[PDB]
Amino acid sequence: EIIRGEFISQPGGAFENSSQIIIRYMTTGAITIEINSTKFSKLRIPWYLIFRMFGMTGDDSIIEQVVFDLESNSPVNTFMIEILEKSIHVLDPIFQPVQHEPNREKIIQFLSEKVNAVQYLNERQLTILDKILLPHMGQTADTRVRKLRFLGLLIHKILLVIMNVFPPTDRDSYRTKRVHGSGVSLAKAFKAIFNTSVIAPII
Amino acid sequence: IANSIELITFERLILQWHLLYETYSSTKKNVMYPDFASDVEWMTDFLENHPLLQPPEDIANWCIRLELNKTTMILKSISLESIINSLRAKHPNTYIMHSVENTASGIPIIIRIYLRESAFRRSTNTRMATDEKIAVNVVDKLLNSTIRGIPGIKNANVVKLMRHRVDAQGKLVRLDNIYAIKTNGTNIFGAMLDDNIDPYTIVSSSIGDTMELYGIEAARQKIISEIRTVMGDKGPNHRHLLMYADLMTRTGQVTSLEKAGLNAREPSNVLLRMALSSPVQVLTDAAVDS
Amino acid sequence: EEINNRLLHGDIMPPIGLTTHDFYEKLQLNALKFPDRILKPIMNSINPETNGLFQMVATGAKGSNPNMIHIMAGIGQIEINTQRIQPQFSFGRTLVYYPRFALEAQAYGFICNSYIAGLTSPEFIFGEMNGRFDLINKALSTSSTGYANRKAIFGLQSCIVDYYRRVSIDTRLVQQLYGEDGLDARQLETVRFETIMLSDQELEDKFKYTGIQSPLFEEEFSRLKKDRDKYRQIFLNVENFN
Amino acid sequence: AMQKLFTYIYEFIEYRKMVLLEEKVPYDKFVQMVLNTGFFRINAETLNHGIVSVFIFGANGKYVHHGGDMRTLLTNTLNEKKHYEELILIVDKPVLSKKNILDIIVEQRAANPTIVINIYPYHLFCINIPKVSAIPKHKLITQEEAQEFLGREYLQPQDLMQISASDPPVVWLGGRPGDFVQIERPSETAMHAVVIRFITKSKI
Amino acid sequence: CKNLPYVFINNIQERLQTPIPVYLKRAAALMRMLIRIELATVKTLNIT
Amino acid sequence: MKICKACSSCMVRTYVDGNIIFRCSCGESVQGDSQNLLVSSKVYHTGEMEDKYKIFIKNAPFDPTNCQIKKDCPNCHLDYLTQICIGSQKIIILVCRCGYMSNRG
Amino acid sequence: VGMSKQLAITANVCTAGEVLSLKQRLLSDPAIQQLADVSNKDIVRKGLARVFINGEWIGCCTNAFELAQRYRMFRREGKIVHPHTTIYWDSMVDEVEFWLDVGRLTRPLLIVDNNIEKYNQACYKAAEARKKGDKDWEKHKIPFIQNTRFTSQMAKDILAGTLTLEDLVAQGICEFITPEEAENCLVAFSIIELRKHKHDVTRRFTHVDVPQAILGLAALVSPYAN
Ligand SMILES: [Zn+2]
Ligand SMILES: [Zn+2]
Repeated sequence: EIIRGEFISQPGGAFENSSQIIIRYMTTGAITIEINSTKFSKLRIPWYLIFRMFGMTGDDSIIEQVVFDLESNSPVNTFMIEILEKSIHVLDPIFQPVQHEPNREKIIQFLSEKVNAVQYLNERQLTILDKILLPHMGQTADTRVRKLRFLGLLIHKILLVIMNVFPPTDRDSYRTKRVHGSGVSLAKAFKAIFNTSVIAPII
Repeated sequence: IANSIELITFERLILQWHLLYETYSSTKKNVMYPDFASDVEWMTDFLENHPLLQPPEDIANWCIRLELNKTTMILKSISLESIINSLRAKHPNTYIMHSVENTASGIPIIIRIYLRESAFRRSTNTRMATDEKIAVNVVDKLLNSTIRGIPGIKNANVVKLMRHRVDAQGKLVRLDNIYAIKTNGTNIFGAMLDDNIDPYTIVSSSIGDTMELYGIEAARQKIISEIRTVMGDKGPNHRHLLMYADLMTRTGQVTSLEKAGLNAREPSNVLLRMALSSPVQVLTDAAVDS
Repeated sequence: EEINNRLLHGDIMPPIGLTTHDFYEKLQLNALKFPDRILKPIMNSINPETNGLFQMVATGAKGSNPNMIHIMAGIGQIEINTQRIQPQFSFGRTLVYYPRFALEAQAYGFICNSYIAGLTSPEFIFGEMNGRFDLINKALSTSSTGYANRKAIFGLQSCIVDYYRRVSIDTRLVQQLYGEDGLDARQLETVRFETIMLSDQELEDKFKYTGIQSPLFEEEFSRLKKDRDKYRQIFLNVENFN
Repeated sequence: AMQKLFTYIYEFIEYRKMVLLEEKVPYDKFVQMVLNTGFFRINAETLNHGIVSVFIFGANGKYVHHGGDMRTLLTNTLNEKKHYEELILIVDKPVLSKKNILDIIVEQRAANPTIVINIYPYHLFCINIPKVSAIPKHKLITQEEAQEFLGREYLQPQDLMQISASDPPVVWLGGRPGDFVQIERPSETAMHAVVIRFITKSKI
Repeated sequence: CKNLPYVFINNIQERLQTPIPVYLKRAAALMRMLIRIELATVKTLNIT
Repeated sequence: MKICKACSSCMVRTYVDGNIIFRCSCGESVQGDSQNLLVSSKVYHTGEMEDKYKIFIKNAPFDPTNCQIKKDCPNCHLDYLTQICIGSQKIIILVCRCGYMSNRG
Repeated sequence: VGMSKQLAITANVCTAGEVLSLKQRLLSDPAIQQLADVSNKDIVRKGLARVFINGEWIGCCTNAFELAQRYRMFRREGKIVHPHTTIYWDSMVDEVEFWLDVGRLTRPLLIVDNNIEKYNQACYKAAEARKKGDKDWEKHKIPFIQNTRFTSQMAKDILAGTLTLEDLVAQGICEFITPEEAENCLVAFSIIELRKHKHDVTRRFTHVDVPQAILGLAALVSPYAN
């Protein structure tokens, strides 16, 4: 790997569940997003697939979301495109058959296996993804464009770090840390046992 | 001498290089990239000034354009003639255009290398790799080419040394005016092959290089010296360093103080090696080996 | 501040190999150093005959000169990894108490106070940074040493002296003679060889006995000369591969 | 590399006490031979009237890259009527890594067990190895002296410290496996020091 | 000085004057030189 | 780079010996003009101060945490001018909230 | 091992705020444009600044610094913004964050206020007189002043128990600063430093702190620790 951009998204208060959306950058030039949740837990889904799943067909717009522009001649803007263009042609080992499928439905189907009956499969997996991807933005599934724009923001920040525009996030700094009391710690084990004690009589 | 010794790769002198995928020839008047279309002025001139050298017509339609840093060339005291001679001698596979002759500041020094079919045709051997990708291998090879200096020496700084020497009177006198070069990498062979350096006194901090070039005894002395250096001011007695070196050079080859090293010095000692680490693997190998 | 003005006007010209930032940092670090005359006011105030702290330091019983200088005169520049306090609070800041791009030495770890005088808050923070660095280094050093200690012990375990005074591993020689001298490490004392550095004429004047005109004394002096030459040749060679 | 080897290869012959059987040629002619033929050959006779042949292979040569070319060269040379004693083949260090050339070397040795065939890199002869400061004074001792030393110490040859036959100082001395080399080390604890090592098989 | 290397052997071999190994001679060389320096005829002129 | 008008998608850069040509998964391949000859350009320059700090320079006079100097603004005639030492080159760029940026454009 | 870390004397962990209300106010009020209205090209072309609340990019605004200052003034007022909200403005990138999370360390700090607006206005007038023939431009120039509103009388009241921190924050004397918002603050390490630079316009302080605040009780037990 080159670097890893990790973003744990939690909606509402600390007692809601969290989604650890990782954004890696492979040495070969591939950009993969790992949901690292209940579903797609170990699936390194290339970013452009994630963009098309939600309904982003045009590749030019897909690049735009990351770069927020497609005509400015900023050296930062330019270099970003070459990094991103090579990403499209990475030929990933997994998702290769689905790698260049214009049909939105086909892209969704391939994941379902890796996890109008097709509409149900799409209506299932896409809603699942909406619930799993960036919950803090919302889960109505009508804000998908906003989720994609924020994803592009993340790609832009990570790529800027690649180019050395900015330094990597400082771990020790307390600006990005938080101190949780007993309630947060208790709620953790409570979810496991309380559900466990509730599932046991379900059988 | 130190300036001469230091490795000067070609990439150090480039300001910006480009890959254009173009062919140069008076036939068909092949178009060029608009920014570099202005090169036509000295493109044809080079042939007029150097008629003996002309395009072999083996052009692979892959070309390199390289602007040179005049400031670096002046600083390093290297002339374009040496650069082109080294590039051509070490890369017969391509045709080199000296292009811009040395000028006053304002006229950039430019170089245009055209790749011949010889290198590209070889692609079929290993794989059907596209000629585009074998081209970037070639540009990297050109960038890494050594214009001057001993390979493997990043830096070289003159250092004041203190050394004794018996004078004519027969008195051992310490001399503090002696100067010497302290490099940043290790190449004993290169330093040996390069005059202006006393080949018989080359000293390296590398144990492997010393072993390879000089022998096991030199490697032993090098181990002693390096451990003593690592010890610092509060170092142990010398006999302990001697113990370390003698054990590590017992078999005629430098052996480690690790599982691999022990297995080479005391292979039959199954129990000792079991105690060190990996008891189950050692026991299995001992049992199968009997 | 003079160096700071030089930087402000752009008069800082780094030498080859150093960037302007590194050259400026080195120049400021050299500028901020006690003149070694700081000891004069300390010694003027204290009475060597009846000052307990000074007597403890000077006899070597405990303490050092930098200790006295810090206690009485001033702590001076804090140096971590032989460098000032690198900006880490923010992009340009070193602490919340200083502007983003501050030229003052106080912002990069210079303490103008003394322990007896009482440090201010930022000086205290810098001192604690230095202390935590030292403690961390000690702990990591010990932790790293232990593992290599065990590996070396098992590597060298089987080297035992034998009845020939050699060192061997189950009859397989590791040394023809322990330490090449066959001596215990705790039965040695440093001694000086006079003839090593003497000149030819000095050696003849000092050691050639001329009381009796006999060849035996010439032979003895020749033996001394041979030994001197052997010592020089061997240990001059040690210089040439060190 | 080539210029240094030419001047020092003959010193290696001189150190081994051999005598050259051909007249020395100028450096320009020597190099010229390397490009056209791919190798330069020097023949010397030992004290016992054995014949030692040295082959210096320049880079970008057919012999280095093709095993068949080496096979014909070695076979034809060995079939000669000279009373060969050793065949020294000096090559570029990358050549040593190549497996095919080495396979040519090993098979040839089997065909002629009596003859010794060795292959060395350039750097072994690009310097007067005995005169290096960091290399102690190696020396070969007769089997009788080594036997006396072992008998006085109740030792076996397998008990001594081992030194490879490819060791540059040993290569210059000419010792073969099963022989003993006496090394006069400089020691800091004690001024002098002497050890005896057992020459083992040369690597490669 | 000649018999010094025998310290690595018993006193029996010293009496019989049997051959001394070269490595033992080397081991004793340094102390031999020091003894020569510190017991030079000039130095020990008053010793009985 | 190039997006085929049939479908917005990256056009793989596969040159034909006679002249440059571009292709997509959908086809519609289009030749390459003179400007597309350049495939790989690299420039050896230290830092990206042109825009690496562009936004920072804009906001610097409005950031209270920034150092300041007693020099004067040529436009506003204020007694103080914000200072910043940006980059390993140690470039000192005095700035005012008015937009006046000394030592630079 | 000593991996444990002790909180400072004034350090106080913070409770989760009411993000819904602040988000409603932010999106409803002007100077903020919803993501629907703006476009990814639009922000770059117009140099718009993104606005984050609890890490959620709600929208964008024309000027980051102006909005951040306005909302900090609102917080000091206590009218619209809870005193514990973290208003962080990034200058390296045009961003305006609003964290109401749980687990943010917070410490009270005394606010340093000055009269720069008057200083600047008189500065313009003095320069104009320079162009004129008045030759008394200096009379228009006035000295800079930065001074906290803490008063010796109020300090006595605190010891008497009449005045509490909540009342200090109620007035504009004090406000809580988290390590995030600390990056936007220049703090005088002690009242001595604030007075030393009372009239210095080169160094304007945002807050002043009591130097004892950088130690916990365990460390504060030792006397003359410095
Ligand atoms: Zn297409
Ligand atoms: Zn202005």
